[PDB]
Amino acid sequence: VHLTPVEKSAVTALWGKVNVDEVGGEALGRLLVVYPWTQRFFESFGDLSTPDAVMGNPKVKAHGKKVLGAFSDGLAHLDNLKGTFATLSELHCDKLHVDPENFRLLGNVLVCVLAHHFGKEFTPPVQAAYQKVVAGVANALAHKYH
Amino acid sequence: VHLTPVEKSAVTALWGKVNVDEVGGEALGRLLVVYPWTQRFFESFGDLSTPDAVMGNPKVKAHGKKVLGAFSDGLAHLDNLKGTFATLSELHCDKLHVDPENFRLLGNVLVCVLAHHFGKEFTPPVQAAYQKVVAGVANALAHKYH
Amino acid sequence: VLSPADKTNVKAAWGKVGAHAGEYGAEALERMFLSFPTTKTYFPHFDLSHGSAQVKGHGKKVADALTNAVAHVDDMPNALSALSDLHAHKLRVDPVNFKLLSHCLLVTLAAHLPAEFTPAVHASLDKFLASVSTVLTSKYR
Amino acid sequence: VLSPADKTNVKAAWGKVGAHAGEYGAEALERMFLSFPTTKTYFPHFDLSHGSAQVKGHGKKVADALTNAVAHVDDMPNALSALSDLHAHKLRVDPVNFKLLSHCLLVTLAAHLPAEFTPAVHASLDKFLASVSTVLTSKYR
Ligand code: HEM
Ligand code: HEM
Ligand code: HEM
Ligand code: HEM
Repeated sequence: VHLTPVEKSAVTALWGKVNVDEVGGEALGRLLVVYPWTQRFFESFGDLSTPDAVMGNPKVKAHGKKVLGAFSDGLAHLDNLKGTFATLSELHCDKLHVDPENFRLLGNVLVCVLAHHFGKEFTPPVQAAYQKVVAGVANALAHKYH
Repeated sequence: VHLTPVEKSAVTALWGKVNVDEVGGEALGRLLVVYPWTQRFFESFGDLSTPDAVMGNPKVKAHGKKVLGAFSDGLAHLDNLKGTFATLSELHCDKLHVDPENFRLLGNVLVCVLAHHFGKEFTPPVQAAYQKVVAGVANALAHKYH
Repeated sequence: VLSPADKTNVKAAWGKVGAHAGEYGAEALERMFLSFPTTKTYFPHFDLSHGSAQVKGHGKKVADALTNAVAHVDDMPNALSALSDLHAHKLRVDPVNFKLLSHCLLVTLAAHLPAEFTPAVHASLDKFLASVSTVLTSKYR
Repeated sequence: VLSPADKTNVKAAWGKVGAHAGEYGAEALERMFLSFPTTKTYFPHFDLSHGSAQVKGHGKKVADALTNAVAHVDDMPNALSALSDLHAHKLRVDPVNFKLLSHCLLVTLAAHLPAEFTPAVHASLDKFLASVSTVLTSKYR
């Protein structure tokens, strides 16, 4: 878990066409609807009783946007992600209690949004860069557990 | 890998005592048998049709030591296992073709043989550090696949 | 279990597949290998360059597989009966890739349906490749 | 798929645990929290202090439903269906964790059943172990 500038660049350069906000209330969005026990965390939120409910909830578009803005920024510090979210991870660990296998289930429910949103440009190979980046964030998201 | 002072210490002390072509033919003896599918790498090999055909197989008996004196010499470059296990990683994958969950499979295996070779001696943070330890061990011979 | 909610849902994006079928199966297998590289372990004598004629029939070959499964979704385990026997004794692929080939399908799957891919839908879908993948992992041990 | 032989093997080994069971259920997990700290994410309200009273009933509770699956090997969905409805529905334990804990259990019998715990017995047991996080996974749609 080191990325390559070839790749490393697919991430951060195709990222570019990304509108954060609708990318997050959906990724954020398909998690809670595809891995139902991530619900775990938000009965705080309202009706998460249906895809529809789910997915329509502002409280959820609300947090996802917030969850992928913080994202954006870390594609900004790729060389340094552990680097970037430590603070950001103690926090989910120490405080938030999140069962960090939720980082990989979102990286991937989000490889999937990106799937759906970009179509033919989401090539195998940007797909894949896309793939170590979600995995390492996943993993820098994770380094402060104990 | 990232061991501790009283970790490596504990570490270092459980193995003076590991009996190496012993625990050895033992684990790999058991992997073969717990999850019968790693069997795929070894038909040059003879009867694995059985656990006993299996614990008595010599070719296995053999190959197994190989794998732990491989292993006992790395408990020495604890400090940089990515370093000491590079040619080997370089070969599981180029020549060999073994699927890296495997190395993850036998680490768990080697903690149950200790478990059972040692008794209350193997407590939970010594368990905990050899865990930390076969963790880096497989992390380490997968390092370079590609 | 997959619910009948589940069923139609599957039968239905699968219908838009129909016949590109073979091609979602190779682009499949093709991100397979560039993203999860390790899987590659399984095909030491397969030509896996972009375009391999091998990968290609692999995929009509992987796909035809799932059409079978789908057309059979209730009879799922006698369905794939025989293949079941097949990766468990013949190739004895670790189990962990299953979960790996399932996801990237999803994604071509994914990325091929602009419209077709309700998460309503998308969940139905992760969901049938896991039984689909459970069937198959069924005679391992 | 529990075989028959699988089956009297789980039964003579659970057998011998006779009574340390909720003693083995607390070491189980004592283990779980120090070899894999993630799992503790799920136990934020416990005193998970070594020898903590907290984990000592859990454990106990925690080996009872196992001894009861041991006893219904033949009907477990049922057996544990009640249990199956809590895990999936209130708890929302990541099924990923099921494997750690079963990791850990194997692993306490190892050091308490010097030779009841055959290689043919760990085999037998991993799969019991196995069979057991499925059913508890199942509720999980
Ligand atoms: C990229 C993967 C994730 C990233 C980058 C991320 C990032 C963030 C950031 C920047 C915050 C703001 C917290 C703060 O400073 O106040 C946050 C909060 C939060 N996130 Fe994480 N998160 C991720 C995954 C998840 C998952 C998987 C869950 C549960 C599935 C989760 C649940 C939360 C919760 C519950 C909060 C606090 C909100 C409150 O009081 O409303 N996050 N996340
Ligand atoms: C961390 C776990 C493992 C270690 C440390 C390990 C270590 C070794 C070593 C040091 C060798 C010597 C190779 C040479 O350089 O000739 C070797 C050979 C080999 N291993 Fe790896 N091994 C591990 C797991 C496995 C596994 C799981 C398999 C298949 C399950 C495997 C299949 C083979 C084969 C075929 C050989 C060469 C043996 C022969 O040709 O007769 N190894 N292993
Ligand atoms: C959705 C899960 C999967 C399904 C439905 C599936 C389906 C199939 C089907 C029909 C066949 C051909 C058997 C025959 O010749 O009659 C096949 C062959 C094969 N599969 Fe699976 N497969 C899956 C996952 C995997 C995975 C994850 C691997 C390894 C990562 C794998 C490795 C193979 C191999 C090596 C062959 C044989 C290749 C060659 O023979 O020349 N499959 N699969
Ligand atoms: C074989 C696997 C497991 C079995 C048989 C099992 C069994 C049980 C039983 C019988 C209860 C308590 C409630 C009741 O019936 O009155 C329980 C509670 C619980 N278990 Fe599971 N469990 C297993 C695996 C896990 C895992 C992997 C986790 C992860 C964190 C877990 C977490 C919890 C929590 C949080 C509770 C409630 C403790 C409390 O609620 O205070 N269990 N378990």
